Amino acid sequence: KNIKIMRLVTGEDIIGNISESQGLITIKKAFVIIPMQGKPVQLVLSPWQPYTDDKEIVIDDSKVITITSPKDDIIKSYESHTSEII
Amino acid sequence: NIKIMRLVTGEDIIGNISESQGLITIKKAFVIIPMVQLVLSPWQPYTDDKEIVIDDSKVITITSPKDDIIKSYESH
Amino acid sequence: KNIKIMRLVTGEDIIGNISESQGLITIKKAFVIIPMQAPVQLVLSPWQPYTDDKEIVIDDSKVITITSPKDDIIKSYESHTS
Amino acid sequence: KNIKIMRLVTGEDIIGNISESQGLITIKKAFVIIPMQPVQLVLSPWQPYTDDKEIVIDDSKVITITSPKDDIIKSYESHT
Amino acid sequence: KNIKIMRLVTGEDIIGNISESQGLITIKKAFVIIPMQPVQLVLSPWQPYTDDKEIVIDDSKVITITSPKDDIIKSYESHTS
Repeated sequence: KNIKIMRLVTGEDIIGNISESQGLITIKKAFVIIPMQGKPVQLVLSPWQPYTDDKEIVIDDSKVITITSPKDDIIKSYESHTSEII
Repeated sequence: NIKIMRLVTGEDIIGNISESQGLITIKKAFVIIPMVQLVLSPWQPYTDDKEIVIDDSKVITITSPKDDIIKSYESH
Repeated sequence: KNIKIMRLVTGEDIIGNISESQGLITIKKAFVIIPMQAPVQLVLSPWQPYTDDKEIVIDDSKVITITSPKDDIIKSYESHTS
Repeated sequence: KNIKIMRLVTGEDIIGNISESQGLITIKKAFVIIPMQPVQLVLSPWQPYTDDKEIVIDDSKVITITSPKDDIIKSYESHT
Repeated sequence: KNIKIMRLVTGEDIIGNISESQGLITIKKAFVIIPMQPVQLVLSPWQPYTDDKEIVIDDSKVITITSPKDDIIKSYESHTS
């Protein structure tokens, strides 16, 4: 698994299993990181493209501002959001 | 070929798509407004044009819709 | 005289006399289409109010769609530039 | 000296002394035009976080470059 | 130390240690400048969801790169240790 966080050009933060072939990024199990509360901030993962059943999503790398590896806290929740556990 | 395009402007559009050259031609295009009930409304209400062309650089993702979305789109 | 509607990348809808030479669009008598309600009515207002320029040039990369307007919209546009 | 108004791709309207060398625009004395509600325009410094005299933007980040109405040049001139 | 302020294409203003190799900008210790309310500024970490020390952005996503006023560097420096 290559789990990374993409800041999109639309402003959102996406988290998923990423592979970069050609000039395209293929994303599996993609979630948007929605923060919220002036008290502590709880991060919420929700499915990025709720209007589709597609397993893989392709975006051109031009539509991504940064690709970044998540804090351990965030990978654990992502993992428990997508798979079966220890 | 009914697909859902997330535009660079943030919107989600649904329509009959064909990709020739580096352009996408869209027939019968609707914007998906959520509020959950999803509502389809005509994308470009200011025009009678049957086909609309966008450069693919202005689309973030092209994705195939869930069955209930297709049914509603069809019924429109 | 070619009147079309351009959806800009900034979100706005512009209407004007359009000519496409090189990879640039030249626009004459350009108006923004502002809609509103409280029957949804459309209002045309000058696109670039800070200038007297008769022609404005935009790279076509900043336009999402170029589309021919409904008859009602042309009539109002025609009446607005008179 | 060449005072023009640039609509940026971020939405803003900037006014400044513009020179176009290479595919880059260099701006001196740059102000953002903020309107508010007979509409009143206010010029405020574009980049308040810097003392730089010249600022460079790639022309792909500019939607239009346009010459200002006389009333706007006068105010700009008096702002400097 | 090359501390600069980048206005991104998404609207934000970032401050950090910048190096430009290839057509990419590498940023170390990056903070967003949030203003509020006298002009009043807060520096907060730009990418809070990551531990990465370096962040790479294509220069096409940056509108302007600009050197900060002295008081902004001093805060940035005191915010970085």
